[PDB]
This record gives sequence, structure tokens and C-alpha cells, in this order.
Amino acid sequence: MKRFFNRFYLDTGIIADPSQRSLASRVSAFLVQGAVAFSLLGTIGVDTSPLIAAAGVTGATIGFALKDFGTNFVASIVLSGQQSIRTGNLVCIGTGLNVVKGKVVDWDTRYLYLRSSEGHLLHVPNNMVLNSVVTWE
Amino acid sequence: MKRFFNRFYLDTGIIADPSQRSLASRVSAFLVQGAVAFSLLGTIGVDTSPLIAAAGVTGATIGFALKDFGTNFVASIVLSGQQSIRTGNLVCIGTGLNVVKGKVVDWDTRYLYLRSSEGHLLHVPNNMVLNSVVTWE
Amino acid sequence: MKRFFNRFYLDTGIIADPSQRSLASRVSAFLVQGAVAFSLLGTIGVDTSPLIAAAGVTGATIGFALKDFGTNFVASIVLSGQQSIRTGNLVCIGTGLNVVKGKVVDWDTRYLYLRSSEGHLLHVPNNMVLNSVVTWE
Amino acid sequence: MKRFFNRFYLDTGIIADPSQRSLASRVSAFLVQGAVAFSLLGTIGVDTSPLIAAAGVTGATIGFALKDFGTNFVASIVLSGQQSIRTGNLVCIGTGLNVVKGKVVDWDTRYLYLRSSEGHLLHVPNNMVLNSVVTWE
Amino acid sequence: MKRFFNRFYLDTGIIADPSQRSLASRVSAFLVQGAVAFSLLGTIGVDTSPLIAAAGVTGATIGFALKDFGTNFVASIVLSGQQSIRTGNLVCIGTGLNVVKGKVVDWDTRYLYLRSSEGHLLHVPNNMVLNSVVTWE
Amino acid sequence: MKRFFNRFYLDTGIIADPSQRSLASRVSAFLVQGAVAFSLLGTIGVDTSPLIAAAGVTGATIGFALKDFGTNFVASIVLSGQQSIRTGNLVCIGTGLNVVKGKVVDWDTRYLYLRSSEGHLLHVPNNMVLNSVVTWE
Amino acid sequence: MKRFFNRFYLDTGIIADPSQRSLASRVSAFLVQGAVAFSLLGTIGVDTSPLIAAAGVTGATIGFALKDFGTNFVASIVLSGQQSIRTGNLVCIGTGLNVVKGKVVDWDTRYLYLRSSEGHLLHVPNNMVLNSVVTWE
Repeated sequence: MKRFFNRFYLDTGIIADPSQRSLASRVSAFLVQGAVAFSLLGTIGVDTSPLIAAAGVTGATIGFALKDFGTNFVASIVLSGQQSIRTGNLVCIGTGLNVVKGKVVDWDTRYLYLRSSEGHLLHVPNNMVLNSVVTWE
Repeated sequence: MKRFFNRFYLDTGIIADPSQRSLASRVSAFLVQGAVAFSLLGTIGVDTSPLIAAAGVTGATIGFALKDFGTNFVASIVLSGQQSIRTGNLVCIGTGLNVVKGKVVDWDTRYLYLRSSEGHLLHVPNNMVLNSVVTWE
Repeated sequence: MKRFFNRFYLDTGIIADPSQRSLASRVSAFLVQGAVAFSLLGTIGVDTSPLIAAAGVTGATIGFALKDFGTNFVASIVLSGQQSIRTGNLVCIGTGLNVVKGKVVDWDTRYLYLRSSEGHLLHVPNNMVLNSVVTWE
Repeated sequence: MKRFFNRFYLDTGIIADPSQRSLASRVSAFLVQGAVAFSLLGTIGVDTSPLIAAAGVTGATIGFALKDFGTNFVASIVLSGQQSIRTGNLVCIGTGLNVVKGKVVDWDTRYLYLRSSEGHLLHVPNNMVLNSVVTWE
Repeated sequence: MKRFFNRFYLDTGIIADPSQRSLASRVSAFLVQGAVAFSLLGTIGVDTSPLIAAAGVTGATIGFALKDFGTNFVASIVLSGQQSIRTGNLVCIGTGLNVVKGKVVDWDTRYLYLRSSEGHLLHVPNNMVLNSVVTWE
Repeated sequence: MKRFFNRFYLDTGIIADPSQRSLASRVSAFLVQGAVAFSLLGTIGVDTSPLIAAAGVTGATIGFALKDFGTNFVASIVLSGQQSIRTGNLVCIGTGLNVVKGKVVDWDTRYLYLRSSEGHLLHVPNNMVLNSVVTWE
Repeated sequence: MKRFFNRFYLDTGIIADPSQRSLASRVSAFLVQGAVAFSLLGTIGVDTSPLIAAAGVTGATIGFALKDFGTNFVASIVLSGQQSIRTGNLVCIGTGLNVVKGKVVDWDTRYLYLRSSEGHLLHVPNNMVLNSVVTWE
């Protein structure tokens, strides 16, 4: 099932990095196998309420822990295929005192790199880029 | 069922982009078929509690991840048919220091494009347009 | 049941717009018929846990998506029958830098229209009008 | 049961307005009768899981929609019997730039009316009065 | 059971006001009797799912409504036995522009009374006193 | 079981104050005995759904009420064994206008005491110390 | 199972500190053994609903209490393998008035240490480093 999940993530374009793709495929395969094993164990008569409760609590805790990284990855996926944010475009993010000015040099799944006027490298999180006034000159 | 969902989204006007419409139709059809298969499997006697718990946890996590994009799409759908926000209207969004001034040029489902006085293209998220003082001159 | 729901929304005064009233009546009738059909299907023995879980997840996601519009509609309903906010009253909303000044010209279920001193049309969301210091001169 | 609920709300002092009291009594009576009917229907064998799920989802959505009005009403109920906020007392609410100055003239369940020095009528929400530094001169 | 709850709240020191103590005792006794009656009704065979769902929804709504008052009461209970906040101590609460300066005169379960330099009576909520920099001179 | 819980809290180092330790031990012992009694009552056939629902609602309400105190205690436990925050260290907490300057004199589970330059005693909550830029000179 | 969990945390790289690794391994082993014992007890017929409810409530309360520490640890894990934040790099975190300037000297799982120009040691939480504009000179 690992190969099937790898192919699915490759085709759907959710994850492009090979290492992240492999990790996600392994995690998904393990989760599916665990769910199937729990269902099979519950079919024959063995109680599964404590196991389900513990698994759900742990999964909810882990998901709440990874909220920022998940939001950043979702923003990176959504912002893909945007004409304004392209290498060589002098973009400007933010309104008021919290302003960011520079030129796009590279895109990542956790940060957006902008080259300042003095040469400093700015790491703007994609979540902040999503919920802000993006000005393209 | 894919064709039926495509027709429903076309008629109801929730989604107008053909690619987004096709993707939503495929996702909805897959979800409905999965729910029907799970119900059928639970009918004969096979336990479905772990499968339901895992599916619900994953769905909740994904839905919480896509909160910003969902809110933006809802704002884009709601703001449709508004007289103030039309091409050629010199609108002004925001009060205080966080002010945005320009002329509407194009509307998207993720951004609202305003042409500044100097020519810079402003990308105002529709969610911010919803919860702000919109001034039309 | 559509006619009964239409009459109920008309008499209770929750929704006054005919199009919104018809849409709400259709949605409510469909939801009630779906719930009755699901209950009938569960009565005879067919499992309904996956169907209920999927329906609840989808309903919760949609309800969370429409939070801003729902809040605005609730504020519009509540603010009805207020003496301060009436056509021709020079109201003033907000304290500090985020101040709004003008004369009320028209009321909507999504915006409150104020005519500025220079003639600009202000669209103040009803939710912001609810949770702010409203000054009537 | 409507008369019993009306008497209970009258004696307990939660609601004093006759129209609000009648509306709350009718809503409570309808809810209790619906719950009893659902319990009776579930007693004989008819499945009630879809009905309970739909009713709970709708009730949660409506309760979340009315959060601001509920909070304002609770603040109005709690602030009752306070010596500082009485007609003729030159109170002052807020610290910093968001300050409100005036004399109390009337009290409502949704707003607190203060007469400014120039004669403008201020409508301070009771929720803001609860969570603020109230200065009485 | 009312007397037992009254004695328990008196000994545990959670509530000291006789009227609040009596009200809490009555509410707790009613809740316990209702829970026992519901359990007894469910023991013999009568369905209790709709009753439990309605009671839980109503209780959750009421608890969410009273969040501010509950937080204030908890802060008042916790801040008890603090050396800094005592009658005659020139305390100072807040940092930056939102500063409060005065002398403690009396303590309540909803407000903290400070006498300003000019004689104005300040009502600082206990929740704000909990989460702020308290400066004692 | 009270002695066992007291020993466990003593060894694990979560609670060091003897009075808090005794109170926590008593509460934990009572909760465990109540849970065991409820499980035993449910084993023989007596319905426990209303009792479980009421207990869960009350526990959730109480836990949400004590959120600030719980967070402060957790911050106090976590910050233990930190070299920067020690008696005699001229620490500085906060950035911008909300700055706090002084010397550490004593540590508590609810406040952090700093001696100002003029002699005023500052009570900085541990939660604010956790989520702030701590500057040690 | 303690050794297996220790090996798993060592290989997966989630926890590198030996003491934290041992504590996490012990906690995970205890939780798994408790869940298995509860499932076995529920298999034979003994009711487990009160035990599951109490365990879930306690686990949720503890998880909500440790939210800040969990977020900080997740940020520390995610930020690993970042080129910008390395010893000897003059980084700058924050935009506007809340700015932090210094040179990275050491990295921890709870704080990020920066050496100021005057020699003061800055403790920037990793959570704030995640959601901020990181400027590398």
C-alpha cells in the first residue's frame, strides 16, 4: 500500500519532495493497516472502545500540535500557480508598520524568500503571505 | 454520480470554474461512495467503529487545515452581486493605518485586485474585504 | 413541507427577503426529509453510523465556513427595531482611530450604509455595529 | 407547560420583559415537548440517531450564531444591582485611547446609554462594560 | 441534599456569600436529583438519548454563556490570600498605556476597588488582575 | 489510595507544596473512587449514561474555568531548572512598550517576583514569562 | 515495551535528549499497557464507559494544559535543519516595534539564544521564531 500511496501523492501533487512523500506514504500506510487491524479485532468480539479512545486522543493531540506546520503547508500548496509571486517580481507584503519589501528569489513549503535592498534574506511564512495585502510592483 | 454532482454545482452556482467544479465533483462522488460502502459493510456485521473514527479524525484535520481557503471561497461566493465592488469603482478598504486604496480591475475567488495610483497591483483577500469598512467613492 | 416552512419563516420574521426565504425553506425541507429517510432506513436494521458521521462532518464544516455570514445575519435581525439607527440619523461608530462618521441612508442584512460628509458610501458590517460604541448625534 | 415556564422565568428574574418572557416560554415549551416526543418514539423501537444528530447540529449552530446576544444578555443580568452604574452617576469606561465618558441615563438588556458632555447618546454594549475598567466619579 | 451541599460549599470555602451559597446549593441539588431520575428512568428501559442530548446541549450553552462570570469568580477565589493585594496597599496594575493606579479599599467577587489620587473609584475585574503585571509600592 | 497519590506527586515532582499536594491527592483519590463506583454500578445493569454525561459536563466546565491557573502552574513547572531566571539575575521581560525590568528575588507557582530599580515589587505571571523574550544581563 | 519505544524515539529523531526520551518512553509504555488492560477488562463484560470517560477527560485537560510546551517542542523539531538559523549568523526576528537583533549562540528545545550587541542573552521562544519574519544578514 506504500507504493499506491506514493503514486497517489505524486499524481495529486499534494507533496512533491521525495523525502516528505515517502514519510507521508509510510505514515498513511501504517494508519490504514492499524485501522484495518482494529476493525478486524472488533469484528470477532474483542472490545475496542479503549483502543479507539486512546488512538483518537493521541491523534487529536498530535494534529493540534502540528497546526502551524499544517497551515504553512496548505498555504504553500494553495499559493502555487500564482502570477504575482514569481522569481524576479518586486513584491511587497503587509500594510502599516508591519511591512515587508524585497524581491522573490526562491519558494519553499515553509518560507518565502525575499531579497531586501541591502541584501538581507527575508523568510516570510506562507501563512502570513496568504492573509495579507500582497503588493506587486 | 460524478455527472449529477457536476450538474448540481453548475446549477446552484457555488463553483463556476470548470477545473474546481470537476475536482469538487470527483471528491464528493468518492466521499459518497465511501460512505455507502462503509454503511453496507456495517450492515452485515463487520465492525466499523475504528474505520469511522479514523475517517472522522482525518476529515476534521483536513477541514481545519483548509479553514483559510474555505473562508476565502465563502467570502467570494457571498460578495457576488454587490454593486459597490465592480470594475471601475474607486473603492477603499480599511480604517486607520491599515488602509487600502485603488480601483477594482478584476475579481478572483482568492484575491480582489485593485489598481493603485502608482500602478501597483494590490491583492486584497476576500475575507478581509468581508470584515472591513468598504468605502466606495 | 416547503410551504409550511415558508409560512413559518414569514410569520416569525427571521427572513423577509422572498428569495432568501425560498432558499431557506427548500434547504430546511430537504434536511428534514433526509433526516426522516435516514431514521426510517435505520429503523429496519440497515446501519446508519457512517452516513450519520459523514453528514455531521459535512454539516459542521459548512456551518463553520458560513460563520461570518451567519453572524452578520444574526446582527441584522437583532438590531432591528432600534431607535438610534434610523434613516436620517447622524450616527458615529467606533472609538479611537477606527472611527466611522456619516448619516444612515439604507439598511441591509449584510451591510449598513452611511453617507459620509464628502459623499462616499460607507459599508459598515452589522457585526461591527453590534460590538462597538454607537454614538448618535 | 407554557404557563409554568412563564412563572419560572418571572420568579427567577432571568427575563423581565413580557415579550421576551413569552417568547422564551414558548421556545422552552416547544423544546421540552419535542424532546419528550423523541424519547417516546425511541422507546418503542424506532431509530432516533439521525433525528438526534440533526437536532443537535442545528441547535449548536443556532447557539453559536447567537453568542454575542447571549453574552450581552448575561452581562445585563449580572451587572444588575450594581451601585456604581446608576442613573445620574458620571461613569467612565475604558483605559487608554478607547475611553468612554458620560452620565448614565437608562439601562437596556443590549446597550448602556450614556449622555455625553455635548449631548450625544452613547450606546455601550454591556459585554464591553463587564470586561473593562469602570471609573465612577 | 441541599443542606449537605450547603455544608460542603461552606467548608471548602469556594463560596462565602450566603445568598450565592444557597443558590449554588439549590442548583446542585436539582441537578443531582435530575441526573438520578434520568438514570432510574433509563434503567427500566425507557429511552434517554434525546433527553440526555437536550440536557447536554442546554448545559453547554449556559456554561459558555457564563464564561466571563465564571472566570471572574475563579480569579477571585484564586487571588485570595495574596499579600500584595491588601487594603491600604498602593498597587498598580497594567503595563504601557493601559495602566491603573490607586489604593485598594475593598475586594469583591466580580470587581477589585481602587481609590484613585483624585478620589474616583476604579472597578478592575479580577480576571484582568490575574493576567497582568501587578506592581506593589 | 490517598497515600499512594501523595507519594506519586512527591516523587514525580509535579507538586511540591504540602497543602497543594494533599488537596490534589484527595481530589484524585475521590475521582478514582467515583469512577470505580460508577463502573461497578454500570456492570450489574443500572444505566449510567445520564451520570456519565452530567459528570463529564461538570468536569469540562470546571476544567475550562481553571484554564488560567492551570496554565500558570504548568509554566511554573516547566520553567524550573532554568539558568537565566535565578535569584540575583537582572532579567528583562517583554519587547516594545510592554517591558518589565528588575531583579529576581523569589519564585512562586503563580507569580514571578522582580525588584524594580525604585524598590517596587513586580508580580509577573509565569505564563507571560513563558511566551516572551526573556533578556538576561 | 519501554526499550522498543526508546529505540523508536531514538531512530525517528523526535526526541534526542536522553532524559526526555526516557520519560516519554515510560509514559508511552504506561499508556499502552493501560489501554490494553482496559480493553481486556471490557472484553469479558465489565463496563468501561465511566473509566473511558474519566481517562479521556483527564487526558484532554492535561493536553490542553501543555499546549505551549508542545507547540514549542514542535517548532524546535520543525526548525531543525535550517540554514538561516545557525551558530554565527546575525539573524533578526520580528517586524515593527517588536524586533529582536543578535547573533545565534546556542539552540534549545524551549528557547533560541541570541547574543545582543551589548552582551545580553536573549531567549526567543521557538514558537515566535516560527511565526515571524526571520531576517538573516
